[PDB]
Amino acid sequence: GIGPVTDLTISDGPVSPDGFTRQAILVNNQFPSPLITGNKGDRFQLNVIDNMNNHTMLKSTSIHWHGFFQHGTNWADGPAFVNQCPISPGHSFLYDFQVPDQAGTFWYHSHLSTQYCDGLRGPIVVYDPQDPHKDLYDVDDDSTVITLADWYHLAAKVGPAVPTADATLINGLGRSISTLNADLAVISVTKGKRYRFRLVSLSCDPNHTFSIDGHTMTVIEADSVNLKPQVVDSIQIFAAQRYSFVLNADQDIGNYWIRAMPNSGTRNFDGGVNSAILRYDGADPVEPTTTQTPSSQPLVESALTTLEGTAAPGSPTAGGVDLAINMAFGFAGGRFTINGASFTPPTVPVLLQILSGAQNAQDLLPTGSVYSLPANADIEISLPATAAAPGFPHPFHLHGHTFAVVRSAGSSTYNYANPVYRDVVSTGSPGDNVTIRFRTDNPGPWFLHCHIDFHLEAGFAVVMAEDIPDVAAVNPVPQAWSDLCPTYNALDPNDQ
Ligand SMILES: *[C@@H]1O[C@H](CO)[C@@H](O[C@@H]2O[C@H](CO)[C@@H](O)[C@H](O)[C@H]2NC(C)=O)[C@H](O)[C@H]1NC(C)=O
Ligand SMILES: *[C@@H]1O[C@H](CO)[C@@H](O[C@@H]2O[C@H](CO)[C@@H](O)[C@H](O)[C@H]2NC(C)=O)[C@H](O)[C@H]1NC(C)=O
Ligand SMILES: [Cu+2]
Ligand SMILES: [Cu+2]
Ligand SMILES: [Cu+2]
Ligand SMILES: [Cu+2]
Ligand SMILES: [Cu+2]
Ligand SMILES: [Cu+2]
Ligand SMILES: [Cu+2]
Ligand SMILES: [Cu+2]
Ligand SMILES: [Cu+2]
Ligand SMILES: [Cu+2]
Ligand SMILES: [Cu+2]
Ligand SMILES: [Cu+2]
Ligand SMILES: [Cu+2]
Ligand SMILES: [Cu+2]
Repeated sequence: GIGPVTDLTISDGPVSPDGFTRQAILVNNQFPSPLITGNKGDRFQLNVIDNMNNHTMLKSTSIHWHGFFQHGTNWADGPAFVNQCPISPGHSFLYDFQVPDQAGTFWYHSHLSTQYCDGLRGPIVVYDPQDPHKDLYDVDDDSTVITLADWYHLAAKVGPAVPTADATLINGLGRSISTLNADLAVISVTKGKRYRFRLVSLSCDPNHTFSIDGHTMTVIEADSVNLKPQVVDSIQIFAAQRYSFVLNADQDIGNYWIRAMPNSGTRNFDGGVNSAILRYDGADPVEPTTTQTPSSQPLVESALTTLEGTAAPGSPTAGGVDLAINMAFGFAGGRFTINGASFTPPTVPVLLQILSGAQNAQDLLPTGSVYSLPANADIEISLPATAAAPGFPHPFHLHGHTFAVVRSAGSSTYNYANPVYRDVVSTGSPGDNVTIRFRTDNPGPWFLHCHIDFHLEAGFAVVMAEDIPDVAAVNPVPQAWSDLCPTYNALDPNDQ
């Protein structure tokens, strides 16, 4: 794909991924946003050029490179009012970082308000030249990235505060109930070959239960973390998660429905909604007529494990860490709260507050939403599900880190010995107590938030201000970053 060194010019333009025309955000004149690729170890220099003129979809922008640790480049992480002020329309801003020791499937998306819902979001693959799973597949390239996305006929700031999707897009295409003739995505395979498919959820809200008629899927990666291979016949993937799965194109040459059932909006497949086409070379260019069978080996997160079976940080019992934090979810005044506070973006980005002299979490805004974390410590965070935070299951995402999911949704057990590690986790449903652990090896302020973008917008976030005293020294910032806030703050309000 493009990158690791590339311009990304952001503009507004008409699109019709489901047959319906609407204005959306393009990236290098493309919708959906294009795939960016590099290799493990690469330096990425992604020059984001903000050419948008549409105020309703936000003329300013900021982009987060989801899944990348950004060690020593916290200023490049993307979240507006946490790690930067937005880039202003008519300006450009260079994200320049490296990706030491990561490889897998990632994505990028606007991290200003609900802007990515308007279409600034695309996949990223960082290949590993020594990928330990290479021996399982023959093909892994542009054409094996499979994105899922929600799509709305009304823009993020035009529809309901928490909208319902008119379509599910698979690789940027799909049908709405009003567009049953729209083009479907087609994914081609050749009989006898093995494919590393990289399934990326670009969704702003719904999760999708993904399956392919007549085929199983061997999962080998979760959110950029190599797993032990696990055969499954369906994958519930939440907003912002990734999986690689190997598909062996070992069935009869034909067309087979690829299905992505969301948890809200239209949940059926009538007339080819929520669907795409797996077409073996030599198949007729027509719609599949395959029928779905019940999933009998769904992916189960607590059954996943890392390739090395790496233990969770800290000691194998509850609270065996340096610092344990429970995040009690709630809702009040139409905003989400975590431990009683709703995140509201501060005028001065949290990172800039720290570089300006804020010496502890008590000094940081917004008050009540910022947690201090000590350096080089084992952290445990528990995220108990509650109906008091409406719109569960909420997929929580921690910036700056991968974490061990010691307890998954739908499971009553704790696993300190060999739990899956990942960066987005469903916190599930009342009764669940999803719990995660990570080591504070990455000084900086890092967002922790529900990745349903309408819920983030409603305050469902906190900031982990990790090792505040070393932030400035570990994250020296470039001049162009220092100029972001003065430029943005000089703007007319409707350009912000
Ligand atoms: C900027 O983007 C917005 C949102 O995409 C466009 O909003 C449309 O406005 C018309 C008229 O008010 C409505 O009938 C549409 O439903 C809106 N579209 C969507 C997708 O919400 C707006 O038109 C764009 N501005 C320009 C100049 O094109
Ligand atoms: C989810 O798990 C967390 C962490 O184990 C629980 O919070 C702990 O509960 C015990 C018993 O009340 C206290 O002694 C601890 O001090 C709490 N730990 C922390 C870090 O605050 C939490 O109660 C569980 N919540 C639900 C709803 O099941
Ligand atoms: Cu204008
Ligand atoms: Cu993200
Ligand atoms: Cu992220
Ligand atoms: Cu370091
Ligand atoms: Cu400028
Ligand atoms: Cu907002
Ligand atoms: Cu067509
Ligand atoms: Cu330890
Ligand atoms: Cu310790
Ligand atoms: Cu949520
Ligand atoms: Cu880390
Ligand atoms: Cu680490
Ligand atoms: Cu985020
Ligand atoms: Cu203006």
